[PDB]
Parts: sequence; C-alpha cells; structure tokens
Amino acid sequence: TACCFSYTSRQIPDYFETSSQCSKPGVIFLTRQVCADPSEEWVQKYVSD
Amino acid sequence: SEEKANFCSTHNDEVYARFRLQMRVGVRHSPLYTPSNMCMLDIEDSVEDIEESTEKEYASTATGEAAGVNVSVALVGEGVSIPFSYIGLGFNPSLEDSYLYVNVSSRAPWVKQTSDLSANGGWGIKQVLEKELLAIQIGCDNQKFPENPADIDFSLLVDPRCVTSVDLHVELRDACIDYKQESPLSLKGKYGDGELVKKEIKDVGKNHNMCSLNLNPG
Ligand SMILES: *[C@@H]1O[C@H](CO)[C@@H](O[C@@H]2O[C@H](CO)[C@@H](O[C@@H]3O[C@H](CO)[C@@H](O)[C@H](O)[C@@H]3O)[C@H](O)[C@H]2NC(C)=O)[C@H](O)[C@H]1NC(C)=O
Ligand SMILES: *[C@@H]1O[C@H](CO)[C@@H](O[C@@H]2O[C@H](CO)[C@@H](O)[C@H](O)[C@H]2NC(C)=O)[C@H](O)[C@H]1NC(C)=O
Repeated sequence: TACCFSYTSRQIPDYFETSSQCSKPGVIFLTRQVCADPSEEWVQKYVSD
Repeated sequence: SEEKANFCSTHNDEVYARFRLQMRVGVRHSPLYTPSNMCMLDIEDSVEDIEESTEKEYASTATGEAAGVNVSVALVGEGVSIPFSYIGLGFNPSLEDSYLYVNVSSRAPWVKQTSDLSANGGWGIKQVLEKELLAIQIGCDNQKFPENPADIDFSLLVDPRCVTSVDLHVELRDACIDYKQESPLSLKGKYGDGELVKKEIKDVGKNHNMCSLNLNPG
C-alpha cells in the first residue's frame, strides 16, 4: 500500500493510483518502482493507457 | 584527510562524483511486531539495457532492514556508474514509535577511483545532470496489520502503516569540491528538514542500535 511523498521530475521513457486517501495523489509506475505526478506523462497511463 | 588532500592535489583537472544520503524515518510498529535486534544490510550493483539508447543503465542499490522497516535506496545512472560503498543503520528495536536513521555513501575516489566525469568535454556530467535518478522506497516488511537544475531528481515512496514521517538530506557533488571555488557537479536534495537530520544523524549512537556495511576497498 504505497503513498508517494516525492515524484520524479523527468517523465521517461502497469501502474497504480495513490488516491487511496493517502498524503498525496500519485502514479506509482512499475519499471525499480518510480513515482509520478499529474501534468503530461498521463500520456503513458492515459495516452498509452 | 591524510589520504584525501594528497590525492585531490594530484588531480586538479578531474571531477569524481560523491553521493551522500542522510535520512530519518519516523517509525511505528504493528501491534504484533515482536522486538528484534536484527539488522540486514546489502549493497548490490546492476547493469541493465535501454534498447532505445546506446547507453547502459547502471544502478547502485543499497538496502537495509531493521525494526520491521525495510528501506531501498537505488541510484540509477545512464551511461555512468556512481557506486555505493557504505550503508549505515541506526534504529531502536523496541515496539514503541521511534526514528530510524540511514546513511548511504558512494565510493571514495582516493580509495578506489570512480570514473572521471570531466572527460570528453564533460560527457558524464551532462548524463548525471540530464538523466540521473534517485529512488528511495520504504516498507514495513513482513509486518501484518489490522484490517532547479541543481536539484536532485528523487522519487520517495513509503508505506503509511509503519512510516509516520520522512526527512532527508541528500547530495551528489564533486568529491574534491573542498578544493574548488566552483564545480560543474554540485547537486542537492532535501525532503522535510535536511539540515536537521544531517546534524542529528551524526549522534544517535548513544540511544540506538547501530549497524553498518562497508564494501571491500580493492
Ligand atoms: C552517519 O555518518 C556519520 C559520519 O560518518 C556518523 O557520524 C559519527 O557518529 C558517531 C556516533 O554516532 C561519532 O562517534 C564518536 O565516537 C564516540 C563513540 O564512543 C563518541 O563518544 C564521540 O563523541 C563521537 O561522537 C562520530 O564522531 C561521528 N562522526 C562524524 C564525522 O560525525 C554516523 O554514525 C552515521 N550514522 C549512522 C550509522 O546511523
Ligand atoms: C519490503 O519487504 C516486503 C516483503 O519482503 C516487500 O513487499 C513484497 O514484495 C514481494 C516481492 O518481493 C511481493 O510479492 C509482495 O506482494 C510484497 N509485499 C509483501 C507484504 O510481501 C517490499 O517490496 C519491500 N519494500 C522495500 C522498500 O524493500
């Protein structure tokens, strides 16, 4: 049960939605397991989705 | 240091990265947690391929587990290896809410020369700067519960069931910066109160268990 405290600034190159209450929202990305925000990279999960 | 300055002086023209992370994690335990003094430490280095790029991926991954909390700290470079050599844990084994302290440090060039990143008109630096990633992950492992360009790029992921807070200071800098007015390589990263944890972590050995792993030099 993840809760993302800091995102990666650089979007690159499955998913999760931290919005289970949590401190903040986020998209954990399996790849490591790297953390994201809501800005443009929503391509990958909403564009490649 | 005795070893250090005499080395640094010998390489005025070079840049060798040095990574340091001081981190304090707010801990709390489940009702069923059973106090333990155990401490598990590892540092393992991986190479993977980006097929997109000509470049290989180099991650140095430091892990530590004490007090029911398991911590992962991976430094991921692209075409460039910054390797960890030391991880330090400071923890309280009891069931009570406490703080957990983690040191991680990369290898010292005077101990075992890392790569010189100034080479090829600074080829490595552009890499570190453009694609270096820091991934820190923290979990309550095995536990069962009742149901700008100077800024380092880190993802910080944690479990709220055992992690109450996180504060950390992290730096990725020119190793011999103490002998340079400027350096093209000087990266900083804070979460919460870094300047605090940087002091505080320097004296928790009085009231904490302390374990440490240091890799062979040579
Ligand atoms: C994180 O890294 C720092 C730097 O290596 C470590 O700081 C060192 O902390 C120890 C104890 O925490 C200090 O011990 C010294 O020796 C005796 C122990 O009997 C003590 O009585 C002295 O007063 C003195 O504190 C040592 O000076 C200190 N060194 C520095 C440069 O700050 C720290 O242990 C690491 N944190 C970990 C493993 O959690
Ligand atoms: C800390 O430890 C737990 C347990 O080892 C890790 O979580 C498990 O990871 C395995 C695969 O290694 C999954 O199949 C499980 O679903 C995960 N959860 C549990 C409760 O077992 C967790 O990844 C570790 N966290 C860190 C930061 O190392």
